[PDB]
Amino acid sequence: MQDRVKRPMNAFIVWSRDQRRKMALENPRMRNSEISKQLGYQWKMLTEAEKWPFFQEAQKLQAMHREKYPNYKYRPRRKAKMLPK
DNA sequence: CCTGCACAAACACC
DNA sequence: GGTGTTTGTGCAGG
Repeated sequence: MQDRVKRPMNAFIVWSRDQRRKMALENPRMRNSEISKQLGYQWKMLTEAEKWPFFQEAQKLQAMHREKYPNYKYRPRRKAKMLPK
């Protein structure tokens, strides 16, 4: 059995993990589909200085993630797509 | 050099 | 389980 390595969480995913739970406790009956929309609206209102602390952490998680798997490569699966010429 | 696709995590609903 | 939603990252094509 092989365990697959998941991609490092980006500043928004890390910031949503803790913010998403905050909104769920205050809005435990709101569906993630709507919360995901308000978080994106609120996330776009944060300043770069306020977002910086979350970007640096994602950057640290990415470097630390790279230390665990220094040979890891992002290899997305392509779907059957052929554009006309 | 520029543009677009595929994929990361968490949760209510059917 | 799959559905339905956010933002940000890295690779491939022309």
